[PDB]
Amino acid sequence: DQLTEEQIAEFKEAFSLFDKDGDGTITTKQLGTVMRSLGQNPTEAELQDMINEVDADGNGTIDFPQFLTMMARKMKDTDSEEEIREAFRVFDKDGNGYISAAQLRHVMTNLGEKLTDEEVDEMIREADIDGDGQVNYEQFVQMMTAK
Amino acid sequence: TEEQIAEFKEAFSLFDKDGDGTITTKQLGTVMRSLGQNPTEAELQDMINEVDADGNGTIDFPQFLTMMARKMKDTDSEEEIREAFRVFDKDGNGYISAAQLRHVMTNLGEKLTDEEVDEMIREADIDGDGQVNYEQFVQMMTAK
Amino acid sequence: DQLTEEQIAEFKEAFSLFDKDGDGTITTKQLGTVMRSLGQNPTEAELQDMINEVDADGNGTIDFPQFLTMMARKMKDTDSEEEIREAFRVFDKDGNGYISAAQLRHVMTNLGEKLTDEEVDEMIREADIDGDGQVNYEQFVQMMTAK
Amino acid sequence: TTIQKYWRMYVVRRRYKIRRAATIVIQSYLRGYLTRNRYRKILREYKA
Repeated sequence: DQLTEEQIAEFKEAFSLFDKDGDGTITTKQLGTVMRSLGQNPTEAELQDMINEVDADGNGTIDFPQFLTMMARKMKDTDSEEEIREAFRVFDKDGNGYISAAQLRHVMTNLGEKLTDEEVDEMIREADIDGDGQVNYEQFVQMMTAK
Repeated sequence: TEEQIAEFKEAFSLFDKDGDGTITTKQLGTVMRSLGQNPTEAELQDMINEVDADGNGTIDFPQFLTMMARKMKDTDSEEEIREAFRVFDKDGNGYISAAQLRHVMTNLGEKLTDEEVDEMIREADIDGDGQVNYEQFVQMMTAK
Repeated sequence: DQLTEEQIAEFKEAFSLFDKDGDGTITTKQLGTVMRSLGQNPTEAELQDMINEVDADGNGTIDFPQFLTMMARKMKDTDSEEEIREAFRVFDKDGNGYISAAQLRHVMTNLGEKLTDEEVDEMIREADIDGDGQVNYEQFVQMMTAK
Repeated sequence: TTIQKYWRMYVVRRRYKIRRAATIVIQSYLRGYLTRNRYRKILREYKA
């Protein structure tokens, strides 16, 4: 379970992107932004777990070897988008794939990882959901499938 | 047009120092960037491999004109570059910092050499921390 | 390639001209003047190539057999004034077809072969070239027509 | 929580890829004018 040199190069490219200091160190918030940018799939609790695994030494910054290590772990995770579709269907009270944007926002924010209204509006724009009219999420989870 | 093909042949002959009638892959890329088209490094290598699939390392004129058609399809208008910069620009008014541009350009895709960074900074006369327009820089690069 | 009798007669007339001593072995520096006044259109690089051929022949002096052979290789060159007009136009900064004589002198002398100032003035002279004003391209057309 | 994390990472990755492609095109365009200047210098020398 080791990253391919192509993915290693891409992740080093993102590493240099977030090397605002340029010394090879990544902040925990910077690491989370990197996680979002790479498409790897942690939980916020899992994000904190990875952060403390890195900070077992106490540096507070993420180096490239351990970076490749948890990236290997993350591709070992390999979440499925069909599970996301089933989660949406459970979320969809109608169950037909069409769910109101207000219900989506409420369930999206008031459970576990709270989200700002700005992120919810951004997701609505990305998912072309209508606040009043029901809009199918199947297109948005099809885009999720790309990852 | 025919004048464009004639000028391409003129550049082809002048760049060819040995006069063999077929350019080298390094010369190929040099004249690709020199002719006005903007080859992205991934697609630059893509066209390089498409040409060198025969393995000769030499570029014949008919396929050269065909991938000139490919290049002119590849060419992007100034408006796209301005819109991309505005997306990168926090202000969104066309005034962007040169330091942010330098870091983004160096980190993203190909590594941009510091001398080249200084070259484009002086051309665009954009301050590293100050907010200066990128647009006229784009049009004057297009004109050249 | 053997030319007509009148061709060789004119060639030997110029040969006797530039032969200040009449020896028949003319150095390279004067041979270049012979070539340019004879009717050829030789590149300075091509002139130096001819000089290398002469040096391989030896003594750096021209003989009429070698002279005739390099005639045979040189008459094949022909230039059209449209190309030179385009060269002057791209030399012109404004691109309107008119370049100042001082600007033309600077552009021609700074790069390429370092032509001397006296022959630049000789360009300005005998062609009605206005020094401060922009040079008429028809003057250059006539100058190349007279070669 | 799973949908929150998945949505935010996919959106950030998508915007990052768009930005990367745009900046790569920009870098190619920037090398373009310098190479154009070199080619123009070569033409100017030949014409001289």
